Amino acid sequence: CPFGEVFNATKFPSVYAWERKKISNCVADYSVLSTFFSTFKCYGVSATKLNDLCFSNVYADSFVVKGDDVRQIAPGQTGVIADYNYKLPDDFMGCVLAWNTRNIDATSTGNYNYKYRYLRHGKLRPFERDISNVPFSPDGKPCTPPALNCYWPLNDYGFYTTTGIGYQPYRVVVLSFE
Amino acid sequence: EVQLEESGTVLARPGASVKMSCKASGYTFTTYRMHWIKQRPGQGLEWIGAIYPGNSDTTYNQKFKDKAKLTAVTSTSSAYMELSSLTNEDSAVYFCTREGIPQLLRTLDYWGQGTSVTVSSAKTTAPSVYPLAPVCGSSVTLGCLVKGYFPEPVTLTWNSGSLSSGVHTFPAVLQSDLYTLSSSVTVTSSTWPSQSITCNVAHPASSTKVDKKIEP
Amino acid sequence: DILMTQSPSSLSASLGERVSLTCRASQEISGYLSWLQEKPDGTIKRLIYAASTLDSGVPKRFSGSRSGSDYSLTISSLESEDFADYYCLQYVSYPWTFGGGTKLEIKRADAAPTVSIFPPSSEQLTSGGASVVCFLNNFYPKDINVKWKIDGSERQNGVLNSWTDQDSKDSTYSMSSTLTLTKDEYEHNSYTCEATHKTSTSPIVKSFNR
Repeated sequence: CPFGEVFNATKFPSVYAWERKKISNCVADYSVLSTFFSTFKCYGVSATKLNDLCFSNVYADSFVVKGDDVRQIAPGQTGVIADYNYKLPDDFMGCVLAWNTRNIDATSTGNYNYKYRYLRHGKLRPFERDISNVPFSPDGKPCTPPALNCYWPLNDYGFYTTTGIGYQPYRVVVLSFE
Repeated sequence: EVQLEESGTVLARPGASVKMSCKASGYTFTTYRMHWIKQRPGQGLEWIGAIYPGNSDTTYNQKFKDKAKLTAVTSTSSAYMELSSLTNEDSAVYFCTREGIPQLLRTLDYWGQGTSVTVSSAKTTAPSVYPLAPVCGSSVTLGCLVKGYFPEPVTLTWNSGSLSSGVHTFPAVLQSDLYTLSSSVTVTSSTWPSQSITCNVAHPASSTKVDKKIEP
Repeated sequence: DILMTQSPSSLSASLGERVSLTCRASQEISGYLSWLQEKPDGTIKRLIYAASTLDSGVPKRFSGSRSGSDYSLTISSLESEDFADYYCLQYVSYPWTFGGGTKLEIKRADAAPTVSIFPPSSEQLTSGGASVVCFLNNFYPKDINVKWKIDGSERQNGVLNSWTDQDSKDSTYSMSSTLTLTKDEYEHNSYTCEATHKTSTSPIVKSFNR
């Protein structure tokens, strides 16, 4: 049952464009999850009683967010990420894993590959995904830049090797059960 | 309870290497960045670098790029810093502290008690003790010079402690690898030389105990 | 590198007095400013973090405020163990940068040094060395300047000076100055110790002959 293809993946997508991988028909040690992770918190189920249950489905979600933005990957959370990029339900049942990846994702001149949505009419519904990138108008009308009141909904996290821990790259993997 | 216990005082010779430690407890060692601050005697604070035990990633102050090395052992929750090519300017006090999430509030919150590194090519050296009598006012000052010793510390008392007020025992100063210390004592000119004023020096390391009576 | 300008470098006050330290950052640090206290014994405790948030267990006397690139540590009414060293530092990015620091001492009325000079002892002479020691005791403020003169002329090298911490009784300062020469060099005839302090317009002169 493959997992190293998710956790030890060479690259990761941006939150707003978060990717999912379907896992079923197999089993694995939830012991494999270590000093490797900085954040490992389970919801709806018990972090200790895992190897004791059957799951008709398991879903792994990959992406990158800044350190301070990790705490937004949990139920009942508010923020740009939870609101506009990747949302968990209040009844969420699964585990959130995270870890610091400055050594591979930050750069001395700056890595801007990772991005997040910061503007959107209405928050995302649990497990929704929006990769639109269409000019934003607080009014609600369609505008074409360089019009005034017209803005780009996407921003690049800027991962430099000098930024403090709060603004450092963390890779995240969210595990959904069934 | 969160706390950072650093290794004890260290004596080291020029051009050698020394490795100190900062052990963390009461929190997840692998989640925080362990920072190191250097403070030379009587000067300011300064940033050396920091290590991330989770994956041993590091960041270094350019200035101390070739002077320090940060390693970490997660099994014992201990961070290590190794200083090399030891010179005079490395003699200072070194502190460890943490940086965590949220950055805004989980950093600088706890500190190590500081480690003292002193660099000297000297080995244990017995101090020379000389008495200081006046030349040729109701008060008279008498002195006692403790010169050329190593290492710290030394205890200095007058008349076995009997006389304590009106005394000034100056901080030892390291110069040419050896320490020197002076101490003054002021009394009423009517009491001296009527009453034996003696200087009591003791230097544990060299198992020395010199009693020098001040004579005119 | 973000430069942190901390002022004043030194401040004198009295119990119950209100004081304020200032740190100006050369770049935006978004309230990532912390003030630290360093007691004599070398221990360091965090006081204010996040620019104005008081740390746990720290007295209400302490507070911080942000204004432009100017941040400031304020103490409503000073107390005994408040008299120590204070540093601010930005922790938004690497490398962390500190302020010059502030040394907060106890104020008192000015006072003159009690200079005493001392020839080398015969013990030391025997051993090929000759140090002339000069004490300058119980004075205020700390700021002094010492000069050595042999046979009338000034000497530069071979001087060793030590200053004590503020006496916890009369709040004064004392210092020691030692001139060390070779037995032969000592065997000149007139040795002088000049002391310049704020408490006097013309220097205090103490000397002797062999």
